[PDB]
Order: sequence, then structure tokens, then C-alpha cells
Amino acid sequence: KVPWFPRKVSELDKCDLDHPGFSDQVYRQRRKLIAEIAFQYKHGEPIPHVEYTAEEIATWKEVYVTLKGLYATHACREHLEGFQLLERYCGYREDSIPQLEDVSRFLKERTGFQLRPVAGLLSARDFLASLAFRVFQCTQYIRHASSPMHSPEPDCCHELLGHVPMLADRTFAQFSQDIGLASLGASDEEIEKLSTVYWFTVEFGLCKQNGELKAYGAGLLSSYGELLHSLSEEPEVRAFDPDTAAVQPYQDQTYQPVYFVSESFNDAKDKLRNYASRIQRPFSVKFDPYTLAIDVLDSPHTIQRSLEGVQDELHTLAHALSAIS
Amino acid sequence: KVPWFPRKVSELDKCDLDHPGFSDQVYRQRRKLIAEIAFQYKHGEPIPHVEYTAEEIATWKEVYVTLKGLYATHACREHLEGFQLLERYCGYREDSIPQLEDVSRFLKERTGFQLRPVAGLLSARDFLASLAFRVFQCTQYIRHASSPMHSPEPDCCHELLGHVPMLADRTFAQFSQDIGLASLGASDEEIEKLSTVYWFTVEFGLCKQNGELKAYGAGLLSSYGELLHSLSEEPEVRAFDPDTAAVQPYQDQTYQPVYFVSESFNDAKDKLRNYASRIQRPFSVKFDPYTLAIDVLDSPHTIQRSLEGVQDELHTLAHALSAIS
Amino acid sequence: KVPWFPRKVSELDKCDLDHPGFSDQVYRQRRKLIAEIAFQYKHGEPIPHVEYTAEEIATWKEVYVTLKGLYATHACREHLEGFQLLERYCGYREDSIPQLEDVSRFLKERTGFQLRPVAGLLSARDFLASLAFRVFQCTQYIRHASSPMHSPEPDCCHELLGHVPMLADRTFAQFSQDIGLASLGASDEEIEKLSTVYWFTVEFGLCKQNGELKAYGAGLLSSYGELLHSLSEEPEVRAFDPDTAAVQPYQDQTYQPVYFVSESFNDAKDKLRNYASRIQRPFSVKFDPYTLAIDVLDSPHTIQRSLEGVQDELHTLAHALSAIS
Amino acid sequence: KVPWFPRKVSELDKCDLDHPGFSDQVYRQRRKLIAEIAFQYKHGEPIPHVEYTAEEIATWKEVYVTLKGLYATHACREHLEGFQLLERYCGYREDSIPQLEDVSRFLKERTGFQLRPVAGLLSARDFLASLAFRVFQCTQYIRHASSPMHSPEPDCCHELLGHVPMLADRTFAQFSQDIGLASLGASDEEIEKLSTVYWFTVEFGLCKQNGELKAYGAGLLSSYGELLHSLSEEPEVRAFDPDTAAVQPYQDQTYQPVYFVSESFNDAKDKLRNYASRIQRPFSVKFDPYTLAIDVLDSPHTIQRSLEGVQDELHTLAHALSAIS
Ligand SMILES: [Fe+3]
Ligand SMILES: [Fe+3]
Ligand SMILES: [Fe+3]
Ligand SMILES: [Fe+3]
Repeated sequence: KVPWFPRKVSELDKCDLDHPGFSDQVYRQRRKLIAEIAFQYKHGEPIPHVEYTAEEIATWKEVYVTLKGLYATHACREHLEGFQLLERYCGYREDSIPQLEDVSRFLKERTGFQLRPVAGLLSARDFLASLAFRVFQCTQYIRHASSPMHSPEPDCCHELLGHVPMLADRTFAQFSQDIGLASLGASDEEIEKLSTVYWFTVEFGLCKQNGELKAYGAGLLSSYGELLHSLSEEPEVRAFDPDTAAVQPYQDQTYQPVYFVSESFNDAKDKLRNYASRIQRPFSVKFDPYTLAIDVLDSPHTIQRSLEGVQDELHTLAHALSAIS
Repeated sequence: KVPWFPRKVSELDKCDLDHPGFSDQVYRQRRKLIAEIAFQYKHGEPIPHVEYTAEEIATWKEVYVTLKGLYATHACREHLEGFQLLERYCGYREDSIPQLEDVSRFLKERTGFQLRPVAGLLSARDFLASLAFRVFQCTQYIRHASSPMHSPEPDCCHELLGHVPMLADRTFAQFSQDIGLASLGASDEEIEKLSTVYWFTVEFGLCKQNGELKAYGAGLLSSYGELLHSLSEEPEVRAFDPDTAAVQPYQDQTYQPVYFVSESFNDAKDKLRNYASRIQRPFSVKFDPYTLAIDVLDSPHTIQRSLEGVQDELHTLAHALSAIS
Repeated sequence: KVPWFPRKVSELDKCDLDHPGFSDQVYRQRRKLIAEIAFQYKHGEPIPHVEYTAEEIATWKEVYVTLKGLYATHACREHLEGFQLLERYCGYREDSIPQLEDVSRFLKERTGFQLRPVAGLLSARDFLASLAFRVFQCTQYIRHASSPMHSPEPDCCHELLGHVPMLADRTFAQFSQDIGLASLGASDEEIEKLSTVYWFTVEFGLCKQNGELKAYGAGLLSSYGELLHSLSEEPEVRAFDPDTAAVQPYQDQTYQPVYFVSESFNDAKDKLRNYASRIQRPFSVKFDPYTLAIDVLDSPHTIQRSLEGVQDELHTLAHALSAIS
Repeated sequence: KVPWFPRKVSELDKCDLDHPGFSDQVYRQRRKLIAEIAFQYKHGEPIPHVEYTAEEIATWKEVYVTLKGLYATHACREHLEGFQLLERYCGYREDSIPQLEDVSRFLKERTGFQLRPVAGLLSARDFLASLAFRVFQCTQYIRHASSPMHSPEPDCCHELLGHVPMLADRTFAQFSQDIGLASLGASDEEIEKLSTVYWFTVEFGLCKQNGELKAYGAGLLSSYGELLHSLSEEPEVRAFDPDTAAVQPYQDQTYQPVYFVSESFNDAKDKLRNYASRIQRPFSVKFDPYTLAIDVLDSPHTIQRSLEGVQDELHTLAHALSAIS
């Protein structure tokens, strides 16, 4: 009736001909070796390092330097600041691919997010379920060296340059987890809608900052050509509205003809939660950050229990107010 | 002026003739080997297992069975419930010493607490600083097999039977962290007072439940004889008051002549925070559970920032209320 | 530097050739008699009754029956419900003009608003200042009997049929007071902007309800012809945005060519307060409903003081939660 | 099942041989005239003035000057400050009895309390019900001039010197209303207990301030002899505890042998509300200060509705925080 959903972060352990390397056997083996890490991974273990070969490091260096050249003019400020933090503390550079375990430690200390190696495109419900615990299911393999500027699937370049930097921002990290919180136990229809909102924000969203249009969608930030086109006069840009985006069809191959612009991440977050209010449901969930668990609020008592945590917090703020006078 | 205090859980890495085994060289080497783990330990690593020798396991089995016999009549209910949870999920039993890493995982998922192997009695400020991040500095060695019923220092028996079970209770875990939060940057005088409140609660506190007196202090719960005496007609028992306890002298060797009884953990917690209000300070701290960091609240802006987290939470509770009607 | 503003509701006591009756001396005397009540009125006194002459009652009956015929199709639901409440409990009918004192008692018990007899169009700052205490400065005289369907100035018909019913709704009443709260001590420039937002909402606002467009602006609800035109294909209707409305020029004589539509009163209220955030100011005000006073929040301490009221309230909600389980 | 209780302040309109003037017919007529005002009074009307005769004014002057001499040494600070405010703004003096209507206006603007003339000792439930709306049922007649220093019943001296000044303090006013809120719809047994808590606090309570014992109970503050005895070595003084006080027997004629001392009004208020939590009830009430109504919280929806008021308020405090930086 209500599909199953994880309630503890532990439980996430239960959750082509045209491809540039389809006819490379050395590459198809590198992959199986890398997917291997995702398949044997359990919550709580340090993510195993991958020793990238010089050519892999070379594909990274091209994607990196090229996109790096567009960020100052095309990216939202959250991306620039997070990309700068990654360079300062997580060894981001053009001559070496970062290790997931070092990036995860960096995200845990900045916004509480963490990474989990994944074998390649997860089911929509499992992906959003993971976002609910501030866990980003992340690929560890690189795109075939023959087409560095273009990748069908999400590779580590797309993950580490496209997603990770925005996850270092407090407000965006909360927006992402909110989409995942909203999806827990939701119907398949509601999962597809949420996946679509996700597509038009986390993946291909645009935002307005000091009158200028800027990208924040990972699919834009890890794509040289799409990045230039998203800010051009060619696609149509609509005001972000969770309801409108949820039913906007879209496709995978070519650039997007339509994008949604949010006014601010706090505005989009507010619009996403009023949207989540209207989702048909006999309960609500609230994340418990101390234990990485999902509390189900389905009675006056469970709501009262969380309220108590909130009243303790307000007590702390009252004390801070006398302390500073 | 304000002493240094950790603001990230990472930073905790910067924080006798009469002894039953003083004249045992095999034991004095077991220790150095065990202290070794504490000294080489860094935040975030799985805590290294210790292979306990049959006799060590034998000392454990005696302390365990003996105290286990008093719990139903002498221990507070939080201890009984947590001890039961430990048996059900953390393999507590008389024939094997539990591994710190399995107990820590258990605490992380229950109350967000975690353990850290420590070499033996830490400085007061560093100990309370650690409590601020819900980190319990925990010994890993066992008491000399010659005097199983008595141990000068805190050994793993005292830690795992005395402290751990109460840390599995939501309210007590928050009380402990509160003492640590209150101690951050406090003066040496204020550290000694807080250490004393800690002594009379976490270590030797008594509480009243359904008109009956019961123990919750770890030093009582891991001590056969003291446990019986604390509930007898011999010592004096006073109503718990943070101010009164902070200046009560006490000693280490013999049983305590005076104990403090709290009415409920929520009552004691409330009394401890009004106490923390009166501590001379130009700021307050609030724990950020998503990143295991300490936020210093020293301006209208930092207070506003935390308030926003609280307002998001209240939004979640409002939504839970419509969802259940 | 910061203009003076009332801080107690008591202090409000310190705050044409073309006209249809310009050449009626009996009418010009009725007015002076009525303005008289406004000029001698002090906060806290019952508002003096006015004995309306049969013809006055006749002008009322025409305006009433005519507009009454459009409400079911043109008015927002808040107006219909409040107009129904007024009929049920405040004797609204076509054959007698209601007395301000009975309407005020009705508003006090429904939303806490109250009326105050006013002599005729107040200064912008004084008008908005009054709205801050949930006091609606209200005219008591009727429009000249020669042109019942049209009135230059706000008469009692415009006040009692146009404004009063929306003030009976909890959310709209809070929106109105918010505009007044925001105006306290604000610069003249900021008063004109707020007056303009007021013009496009309270006076001539439109709102959308179940996909249909509806009026809520008093100037629409007390105007037969404007009411029909505001919902027609003739004027331009723009999405409500406090920033855009504040600088929209407008005029007095003819119908409005442009109106703003809010999605919901809660949405408009939220948009009005984010607008009020960006108003240049070294303080904020919060209404104290127990004493009808304005608290100025200009230090950590005054903010702490109000927080305490809020924490008491949250304590009440926690108790209500256990009571209902 | 649940007795009826007012939900609107309007509804309060539905709620001896040894006596010094029993054998005075001129006095017994003065009374009937004064009781008259209470019987014909309706909520919202200005309280009718009483023209006190010179001798009445003379009894007042004696009680006033005598007690006035003990306040600096025997009264809590809230009483001294409120008595000073009354002198500064409400014409308190030894040569004229204050008018209820001027005192009520004073209380409305200070703490939101108001007075209502009452004929003489009301039923316990009706008295506490009135306290729920911050309405103090107050006598308007004076004690017989023959025994100025002693009065069986509560006269205007007892009300205006004993009660009124404490009602001018924000925290005490909230404590009093809380007792009334707690009594709404409660059983007769629960009314008697609450009446007893009221007796030992509002009427005869003692409090501790800077290590010194002080009175705040109206029955103490309007009684020369009891005032001296309550602070002497003769009666027993117990720590205030709502549970203990509720079942303490007491009598009317002689001084009290036992009193309860609260540590602070905020402490007593907190202890009174935990007491109110344990009262058997399927709902909770919350006062709506804008309309002087009682909201019954008996479902997730009604609780959600009040929560929204609280979230608006927290929004105001967030804005005040940026405004002051
Ligand atoms: Fe992606
Ligand atoms: Fe210990
Ligand atoms: Fe108007
Ligand atoms: Fe009394």
C-alpha cells in the first residue's frame, strides 16, 4: 500500500553500440573492476581507492581544464565557492582524479553529505531514497578516453565536477535531501514526478543571481556545450515551479530546449516543500541527523517527540541571546 | 582569555604500588599493547579489535554475572532497557568481551554517540570537550584477573557495563553531551565544577522512579559493593541541584557517603541547563549534528542562522500535522 | 532620523466642485455633525451611534442590493463568508445602516481588529500606523443620495461592504496588520511604496481560487462597475509581487487598467514579509496582542524577551499533543 | 462529562454575626448599592465609578499607610515596582480610593489583565475561568470603618493593594492566567486542588529573592499582621511544589501556620505547568490574545493552526536578528 522505504542509513545496502568504449575490451574490464567496488561496498566502510591510469587521468585533465574555463562566467556562485573549497582542501586539480573517500570526508564536514560508490544509474526510488539520508550514490569510473568532451552516462567527471561542488552549499544540500525526504514511500507516479523536478533542478536547473542568469544543474556544469547553450538565447527559460516542472517531458540525448530558473535556493526550497505538502500521504518523515535515521511522524506522540528536540534548540538560542547581551 | 576548544570532531585528535597487576609483567605488556591502539587512533577509523585471552574473558565473565544479578533490583529502567538492547544486538554475554567498534556502531544508530579508544583517564577539559561531540573516550583493556570485583581505574568492564547502556537512552545521552557543551572554552574553575557535577550524576547519580530509588551512575552500575551501598540506609542522599553538587568534595578510594537523586532525566537536564546559563561567557555553542561540529553563537547573525534550521523543522511538524489530519 | 511612530494603541489619538453634494447645505451639515464624532473620539470609548435619516438609509439600500447581486460570482470566498457572518451576527441588511460600534465588537471577537471613526482620508503614515494595531480608521457618513452608484471618497458603504468583510478573515487581517507593522518608522519613500502595495492589494487586489479569478480589494467590492471590469478581458492582470506593485503608478478617477493577482493570502503574506525584510532598518517591531503595544526589537535582549513568549506557546502545543495522545 | 467553560471573554457574563458592620444599616445599604454595579455589569463597559464617602476614604488611608510602611522590607520586588507604577500612573495615594476603571486601563496596558466588578466571593470554577481570560473579578466596596486593620472578606483594599500590583508583573500575570487556563473544564476535584494551589501562591505565597524571603501573596500584602508573621520564625515554610500545595489543608480565620516559597516566578510557572500536564484531559486550551478567546486544541488540525501563529512569530524574530546585524 505504502511501498517500503529505508528508515536507517544502513538499509541503503538493500537499495551501448553508440558508447565510445563499447569496442574496447581493456576499458570494459576496467569498468567491471570499478563496478566491483560498488557491488561489494557496505555502509560505513572507507570507500576503496582506485589507482587511475595515466590516460584516465588525461581524460579527466581535459574535461577539467575545459569546463574550468567557463565556471567564472557561467556558474552560480555556490558552485564557484564549493569548487574553490574542493581545490583548497580536497586536492582538486587537472593532473589527478580525486578519490571518493577524500571527497566524502570533505562533504561530511561541510554539509553532512557523504558519498557511496554506485555501479551506474540506480532506480529512481532508490536514488531519491539515498538522497533522503544525505547520501549521494556516486560513480567511480571515467568516460572512455576517445570522447572526453562527451559522455552518455554519468561518470566520475560528471559527479565530481557537476554535483559535488553544489552539495558543499548548506541550502542546496538541504534542497536535495528534501527531494529525497519527499519521495520516501511515495507512489511510483509520485516518484516519476519527483525525478522530473530533480531533472530540472539538481541536474539542469538555472538560477538568477544579481539580475544574471547562471547554471547550477550538474548536467550543465559537467557539460561544455550544454553549459554555453543553457545561458544562450536558444532554449526557453521558465520560472521554476515544482508543479510545472514535474510534468515537463524531457529527453536524454540532445541539449534541453526548456529550463527552469529559480530566484534563490531558499525560494526554490520553499516552493519544493509547499509541493511536498500536496503529496497524498498519511504521514511525514523527518530526518534524525544524530543517528542518520528517518523518523516517521504518524501520530500526535511521534510529532510531540520531535517537537521536544526543537524546544531544546530554542532553549539554546535563548541562552545565546543573553550571552551576547 | 577563552581557552581553545575543538569546533570539529576531527580536532579531538589533538585532545600504582597498590594496583593488582603492578607486579605482573605479562599484564603490564598487555596494557602497553592495548594503550597502543588509543595512541595510534585517528577520528573516523574503525576501532581496532582486541583478541582477548581466555583469562581476560574470565575476569569479564565474573564482573558480568555478579553485577547482572543486581540490575533488576538496583538499576534505573534506562539501564535495564539499554542492557537488554546491547544483549539483543551487540552480543553482550558472559563468555566474551564485546569489541568497541561493534558497541560504537550500536550507539551511533541509537543515540548518535560513538566511542573512541583512550589510553587511561584523560584531562577533565579534554574529556568533557569529547562529550560535546557525543564521543565517549573509552578504555579497551581489562582489570587484572586477581581482583575481578575491584578496579582502581576505569577498565572496559566499567565502560561497557557502567556507561554504555545509559548512553543508549535519548534523554541521558543529551544530558551527557550538554555537560560537555557547557564546558567548551570554560575556565579551569568552571571545568572542575562541571567535572564535579559529572561525578555526581554520570558516575554516581541516583534517580527516583515510581517512588523507588535507583542507580544510573556508571561507577555504581559497574560496582557490586557500591551498588548495594548506594541504595542502603548508610549514605546521605540529597535532591540533585547542579549548584550544590558542583562544590561537594568527594574522594576516589572508598564508597561515596553522599549521593544526589534526580527526579527524572528531563528534570535533571533542565536543572543542568539553567546552571549552564549562569556560566560567565560571551557566547553559547550549539551542536551541528549534520557535520559533528560546534557552532559558536556570538552575534545576531550566527543566532539567526541556527534559528533558520529550527524554523525548517517546525515547517516539517506543521506538515506532519495536516498529514495525520 | 527615524520618524516617530506610536508604540501603544492609546497613541493613535495623536495620529469638491464635482462632488454630488457640494451644493446641498443640509448634507454639508450632516457631514460636519458626523466628522464631529471622529474629532471628539478617544481610544477605548464605545463609538457613538449615528441615527441615519431615511434617505441615507435609502442610498445604503441601493448600493447594498446592487453589489450584493455580484458577490456570489465576483467575490473571493473570504468576502462571501465574512459577509454571511456579518448578516448573521451584525445585522447587515438592506433596510438599515450598521452602527460602527456593533461592527467593531464583531471584528474584535473574530480577528482582533477594531474600528475607529475617522473624519476622511488620513495621512498615509498615520493610516498604516493604525493598521499596525489592528485598528481600521473608518468613515461614518454616507455618500450623497444623488449618485448612489458612485462615490469619490470612501464613505461608510465602501468601508462596511468593501473592507470589513475581508477583515473578518484570519489570514487577511494578519496581511493588513503586516503592512502597517512594516510601515512603522519607515521613511516617507518607504511609506509611499507601502501605500502602493496597499492600493494594489487591500483596495484593488485580485486573487485566484480554484482556477478562477476573484476580487478582494475593497475598492472593487464596493464598486458595481469596477467590480465587473476587474474580472473582464479589459485590464491587464499581473502576478502579485510587492516589489513590482510598490512602483506601479495608479490614479484615482477611472477604473484601474492594471491589477495584481495573488495565489493565496498566505502566499501574498509570505511575499509581503520577504519584502518587508529588505526595508532599510536598524530594528524590527512585533505586536504585543495582550497590551495592544508595539515592541521594538533592537537588541539581543528584546529579541530574547519575545522568544520566551514563543517558547511558552510551544510548551502549550507539546502538552496538547500528549492530551490527544 | 466535561463541564461547560467559557470560550469567549463575553461569556463570563454567564459566570455574618461577627462582621464589623453587620449591625450598621447605613453600611449594609452602601453595600447593596455597590453590589448593584457588579450585578448590572456586562463585558466591555467602562466600570462605573463609585463616589467614596470621606469615612470610606479614611478607612482606605489607614490600611494604606500602615501596609505601605512594611512593603520596603517585606514585599517582593515585583510588588514594589508595580506599587510604584500604580502611584506614578494610576493615582494611588492615601487620601483617595482608586477607581476600578482607571486600574483596569492601567493593567490592560501593562500586562493585558483587566478588572471586572464582582459582588463578593465567586464560585471557585467561575473565578479560575475568569483568570483564564486575564480578567480579575474585583470587589468595589470598602471594609467597615470600625476595624480598618482587619477584614473577613476581600474588600477593595485587599484587591487594590494586595492583588493588583503583582498583576502588573509580566511573569506573575502569566502564572495567574495559567492557573485559570488549567482549570477550564476540569473536574470539581481538580478545581479544589487548583483553588488550593492558588491559595498558597496568589493569596499567601512567599518567594526567595537574593537569599531573602519575601511575600507576594495578596492575602499577605493587604494584611499588616500576617505580613509580619509570614516572614517570622513562627510558621513552617516549605519549598513550593504544586502537588504538595494542592492537598495542604488550610483555614480562613487565623494566620497560616504553613507557607510555600517559590525560587522565582519563572520556576513556579514551570512547576505549575508540568503540574497542569498531569491533569486528566482529552484536550488542551491556548489563549488567543487577539480575540480574548480560548482555543480548544483537540485534534492535529487545531494544533497545526496555533503552530502557524508561532511560526509567523519566529519569522519576525529572524527578521529582527538581521536588522540588528
Ligand atoms: Fe547527474
Ligand atoms: Fe567512569
Ligand atoms: Fe478604502
Ligand atoms: Fe484575594
